[PDB]
Amino acid sequence: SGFRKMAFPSGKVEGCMVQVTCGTTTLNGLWLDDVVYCPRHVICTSEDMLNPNYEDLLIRKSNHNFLVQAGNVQLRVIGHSMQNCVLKLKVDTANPKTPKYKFVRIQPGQTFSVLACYNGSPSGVYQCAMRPNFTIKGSFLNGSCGSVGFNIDYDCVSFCYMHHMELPTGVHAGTDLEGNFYGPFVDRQTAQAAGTDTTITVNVLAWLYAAVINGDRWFLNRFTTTLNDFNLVAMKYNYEPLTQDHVDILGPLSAQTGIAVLDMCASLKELLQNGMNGRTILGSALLEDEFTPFDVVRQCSGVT
Amino acid sequence: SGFRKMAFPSGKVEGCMVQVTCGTTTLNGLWLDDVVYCPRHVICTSEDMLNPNYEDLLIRKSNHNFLVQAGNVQLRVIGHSMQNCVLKLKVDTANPKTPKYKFVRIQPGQTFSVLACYNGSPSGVYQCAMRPNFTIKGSFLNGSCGSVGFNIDYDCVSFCYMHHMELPTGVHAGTDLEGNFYGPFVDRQTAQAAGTDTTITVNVLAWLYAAVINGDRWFLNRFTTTLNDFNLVAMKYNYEPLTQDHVDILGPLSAQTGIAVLDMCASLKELLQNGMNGRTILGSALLEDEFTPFDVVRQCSGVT
Ligand SMILES: Cc1c([C@@H](C)C(=O)O)ccc2c1[nH]c1ccc(Cl)cc12
Ligand SMILES: Cc1c([C@@H](C)C(=O)O)ccc2c1[nH]c1ccc(Cl)cc12
Repeated sequence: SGFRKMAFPSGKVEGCMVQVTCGTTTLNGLWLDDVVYCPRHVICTSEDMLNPNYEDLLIRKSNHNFLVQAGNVQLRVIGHSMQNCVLKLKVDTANPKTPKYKFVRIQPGQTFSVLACYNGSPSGVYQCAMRPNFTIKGSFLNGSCGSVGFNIDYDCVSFCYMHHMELPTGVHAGTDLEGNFYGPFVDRQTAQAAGTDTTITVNVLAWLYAAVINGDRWFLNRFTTTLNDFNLVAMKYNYEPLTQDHVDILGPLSAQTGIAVLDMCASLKELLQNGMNGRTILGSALLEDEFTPFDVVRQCSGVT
Repeated sequence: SGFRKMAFPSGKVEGCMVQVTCGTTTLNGLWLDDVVYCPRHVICTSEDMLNPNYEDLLIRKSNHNFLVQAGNVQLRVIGHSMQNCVLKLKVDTANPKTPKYKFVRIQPGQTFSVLACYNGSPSGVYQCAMRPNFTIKGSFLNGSCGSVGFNIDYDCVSFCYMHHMELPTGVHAGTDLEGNFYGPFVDRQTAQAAGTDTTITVNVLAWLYAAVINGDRWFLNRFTTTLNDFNLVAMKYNYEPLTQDHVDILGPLSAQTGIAVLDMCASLKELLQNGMNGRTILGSALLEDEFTPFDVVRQCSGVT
C-alpha cells in the first residue's frame, strides 16, 4: 500500500549525461552511441538569445569549439549538425553505457521522469507531465539546459524531452530528441506566454482510482453522470474534456475496483463543485493530475 | 526556477540491489562489498510473522538456503549472521559496483530517497521523510521489503533506511542498515499503531523560503512572532515545536531572502489560523513538510 509521485530509476540515463561547452556557455548533453545531443542554444551568449540567427552563429563554429566532457574525460568531436533546435555532435567513441533506447514525441497529459543535471552531473530526479499548453512545471536553474525527460519500458529508455527554455512565468519549454519544440515555443529570449493550463482529467480519474485501491474512499458518492454532463462541469473548471478513448483507457482500473468510469466522473464532479472541505486524498489537498492511468497500474502492480 | 519533490539520482543504489530468497519468501537485498543486507523476516512465512522466534527459525537455515541473485547471476553465500533485524549474508564476490558509502541513522524530520524494488529489480524512486512518529509514508507492495532509503553527498551514498513492515494503517516501518528499527516498531505481524503524525515545522518554513525564492509570495504578511508565541499555535495545530537550533539552520535561507526566520513563522502562523483560502504555494494546497532546509538550499543552488 501507499501511493507516491514516483520517478523511473535514473541509472540508465545518468550513464548518458555529458557536459557540453561552446565558448562561455556550458550546458548538458545526452550521449547515445557515438552522438551527443544538446540544445543548439549552446552556441549563444545571453545577448544572442534575444534574436539568434542559428545558421549564422553556427558558421563560426567548428568541431573543436564544442567541448564535450564525460565524467572527467574529454570526447573527440568529429562531426556536428543542427537538426531543428538540437545539435548532434558526432564523437569518435560510442558511449559504452548506452542503454536500449527510443526517441518518442509524447502527447499532452503524458508523464515522464526528468534527470536534472548541471555540468553533465545528475543532481536529482522528479516526475513531470507534459501540460495541455505544452509547457512542463520543472525545477531547472541556469546550466540545467540539456537535461532530459524519459520513460522506461523494462530495459528500453524512451527519451521524450530535452530542456531548453524557462518562460518569464517560470514554466518550462523544450523539445523532443529530434529538436522539435513541444507547443509553440521557440529558443529565443522573447515574450512567450503559455495558454491555459487545464487539468488532465483522465489523470485525475486514474489518481482517484489509485486512492480507492489504497484505502482513501471518502469522496465516493451515490451518483453517476454521462460524458456530456461531466464535460459541462469539466469545461467550467478548466478540465480537459473526457473522451470515450479516456474511458476505455481507465477500463482496467474500473475493473479492478468495481467502480464504473462514469461513477468515478460523478465523484470528480462533486469534488469540483464542493471542494475538498479541508480533507485530503492520498495526502494531497488538490486533485493530482500528473499520474497517467498507466502509471497508476504500474505503481499499483510493482512493474520493474 | 521551479521547485519539485526531487529524489537523488538512483544509479549508485540500483547497482547494489539483489534478490534474496529463503524458502518461499523473496525480497530485496543490498549488496555492498562482499555482504548482502536484507530483512531477517526473509526466513519467515506469513504464518511465522504472527509470533516469530528469529533465533529458532534461523537454526534451521544454512548458507545454501539463502538464494542471492544479482541480475541473472547467482552469488555464492559463504557466511550469514543476524544483526538486530537484518541478516548479513557474506558472499564470495565483492559487488564491483559498490559506491563509496556510509550507514547513518537519521532523526525524525530528515528526508531521503527510496528506490522501490521488486525481486532485486528497481521499479521507481521517490522522496520520503522520517515522520516524527518514526513511520514513513511510502509506496511499498508485497515483495518490496529490503528496498532502501538513502542520501548522497557528491559520490558517497549514506544508507539510512531498509523497508521491513507495513502497519495495518498503511504507513511503513523499517530499520537503519544496522537493523535497528526507527521508533518502537517490531518485525512481527501484530497490532502496531503509530503515534501522532505531527508536521515537521522547520521543513515547512524551509519550503516557504523555497516558495519566496521561486516567486510565490502571496502568504507573506506584515507580522512577526516569537518562538514561544509561535509554538503555542504550533502545539494547537500538531506541528513540531520550533527550537533555536531550527532557527539557526534556517539562517542561510533567511539571509538569501532577507526574511527574518520569526517573520516567516508569523506568515506560517497566519496560514495555520486562516488556511490557504483556495490558494496554492508551489502548486500545493497544503503546507509541505518533506523538504529539509538542506534540501531547499541544494535544489535552489543546483548541487550535483
Ligand atoms: C553521423 C554524422 C553526423 C551526426 C551529427 C548526424 O548528422 O547524425 C555529423 C557529421 C557526419 C556524420 N557522418 C558523416 C559522414 C561523413 C562526413 Cl564528411 C560527415 C559526417
Ligand atoms: C564477515 C563475516 C560474516 C558477515 C555476515 C558479518 O558478520 O558481517 C559472516 C560470517 C563470517 C564472516 N567472517 C567470517 C570468518 C570466519 C568464519 Cl568461520 C565465519 C565468518
